[PDB]
Amino acid sequence: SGFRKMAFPSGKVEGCMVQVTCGTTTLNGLWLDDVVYCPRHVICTSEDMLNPNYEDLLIRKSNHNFLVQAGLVQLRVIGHSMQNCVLKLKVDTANPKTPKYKFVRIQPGQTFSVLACYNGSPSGVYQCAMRPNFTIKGSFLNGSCGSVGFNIDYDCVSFCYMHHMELPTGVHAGTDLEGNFYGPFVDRQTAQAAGTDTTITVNVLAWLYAAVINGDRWFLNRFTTTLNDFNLVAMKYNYEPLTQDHVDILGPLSAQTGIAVLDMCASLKELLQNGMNGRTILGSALLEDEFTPFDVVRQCSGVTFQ
Amino acid sequence: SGFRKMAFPSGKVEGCMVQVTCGTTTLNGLWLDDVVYCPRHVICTSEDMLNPNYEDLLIRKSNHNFLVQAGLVQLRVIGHSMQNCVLKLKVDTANPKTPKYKFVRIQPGQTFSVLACYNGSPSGVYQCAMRPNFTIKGSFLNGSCGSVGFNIDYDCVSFCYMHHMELPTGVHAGTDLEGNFYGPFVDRQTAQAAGTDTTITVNVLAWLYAAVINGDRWFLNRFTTTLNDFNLVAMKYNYEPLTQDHVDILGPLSAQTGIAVLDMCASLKELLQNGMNGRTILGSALLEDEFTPFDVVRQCSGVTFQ
Ligand SMILES: CC(C)(C)C(=O)[C@H](Oc1ccc(Cl)cc1)n1ccnc1
Ligand SMILES: CC(C)(C)C(=O)[C@H](Oc1ccc(Cl)cc1)n1ccnc1
Repeated sequence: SGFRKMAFPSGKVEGCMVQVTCGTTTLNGLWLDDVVYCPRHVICTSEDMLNPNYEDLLIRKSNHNFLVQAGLVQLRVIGHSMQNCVLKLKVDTANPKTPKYKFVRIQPGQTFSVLACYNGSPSGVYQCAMRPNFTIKGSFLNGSCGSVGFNIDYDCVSFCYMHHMELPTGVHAGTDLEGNFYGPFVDRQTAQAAGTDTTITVNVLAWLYAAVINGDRWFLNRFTTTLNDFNLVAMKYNYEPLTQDHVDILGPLSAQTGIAVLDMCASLKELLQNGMNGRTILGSALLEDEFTPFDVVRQCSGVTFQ
Repeated sequence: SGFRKMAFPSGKVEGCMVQVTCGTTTLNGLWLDDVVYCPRHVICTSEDMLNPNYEDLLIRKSNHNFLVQAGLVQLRVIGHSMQNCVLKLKVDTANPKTPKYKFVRIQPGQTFSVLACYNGSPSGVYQCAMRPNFTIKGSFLNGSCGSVGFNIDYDCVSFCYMHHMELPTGVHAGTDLEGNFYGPFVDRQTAQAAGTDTTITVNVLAWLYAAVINGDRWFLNRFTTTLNDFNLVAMKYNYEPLTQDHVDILGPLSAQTGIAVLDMCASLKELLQNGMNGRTILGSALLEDEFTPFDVVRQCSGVTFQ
């Protein structure tokens, strides 16, 4: 019993972290097979970041300008290229610790673990979600760029995020491993602001199921609702509209607990309209939205990984 | 910027997890050098757990009754002994992945990371604290016993917890790596209940400093207090008494922010008496107490680990 914000074990990703230095800038890279992936802004000065022309800046860089270090051992760079907002640095040695892996582009609402690193060295691991506004709420200091987010299924690491930017409001933006930003963000220091931080309704419902499984049931009520009635309340509270697809995804948790999805929606509706009245659910005083249905099933059943 | 509940990278501990089976019971063990540590209740049936005589049950077990498996490879058990509530299974092969390590017995209020495992395989990592009542609030299912808690300083893993028991109220009890339970708990299925779950005041204050560092400052007020006046309020709210030692430990965070410790105490006092008024601090609607002062400094400065 018990339900915690849980990250994937980080060891398979730790073995892939390197330090990348270009001129005066040091950040992290991800070493998989014979390629190191890192943010293209490694080539910028702080001055450059206001209005960088990456293609032009890159002309002045050769393979030997990209210093790649794995622990205390230097890697030899034999080629480099820009793909969208990442650089791919070809090295002469395949990472002997390369796990089975895939590159995935996730949808808003999906969760993942972040291995925060500095100077190629892991500092901590924590769980995030891709927000509906395409930011993430991370913990990233200067030097953390190039840290990655990932999910694991058994023995395969699916990398879904590389960290690039902090907005002036303290939230975070980044790319998939093909170098395409999530949402509308760019690797320039400009006036870009995040849109509404909508609550991920299907995840809140999953977490309410987790609460019931783990003994917290005070919020269950005598009511039901419909998708359309619930969504009229979801809209008022800046919740994502709940779809039939979301209902179907909650099916297994509905079956395990015997609580119909629309009944749980009615419990959530009452929580939104009435608040918590100073009570808690799974040690939280707000409605948690960074557990997916699959996260809840995984943690409540004990799924492990090679 | 940003502040997250962050666990240590788990790779060094992943390399130490094995599966231990004795008769019909399977749980996790920790393999360091040529010794595997695991809970002594591996030798019990579910029936035995009501009133086990461990010394007597152990008589019926030989080295070959302890099946130890590291991934898909079996380890040879050449000796075994009971030390308090753990078994030490001597194996004929030193773990080649043994990190630098220490065994530490932590104080209530100190935090640590847990690598939850099943069948010797890591499932997730999360952050915990030793509560003032000597429980921890974890996420542990059947088969998770033998999962460990730990801290890392650079390249050395300090193991501080091994999981043994779930109380009927859903909180968790366990031992240090010498096999001594934290608090008054025992490895028997009996009526043992946890005492008051007191809030770790020094950790709440550390987290309020983290909030200020990261931009959340609405709760700063015009007031100050004294230790004795604050503690009269701490007592009413089931907070641990704040000592001069705690004040001294907060010194660095006080210096970084320029907010005197007793001023932050006065802010906390107002939060306790008035509540949050529906506001949040670092994405929380309650006062978080599972970050230590050292955790806050570490995460706010970017300390990494070999
Ligand atoms: C943007 C998205 C995810 C909808 C997309 O178009 C996706 O392409 C990828 C992009 C980045 C990676 Cl890392 C992986 C796939 N896709 C291709 C074919 N069907 C879907
Ligand atoms: C119980 C405690 C922590 C106060 C204690 O007595 C401690 O002993 C240990 C016990 C378990 C481990 Cl894992 C490590 C040390 N100690 C010895 C000498 N001074 C302090």
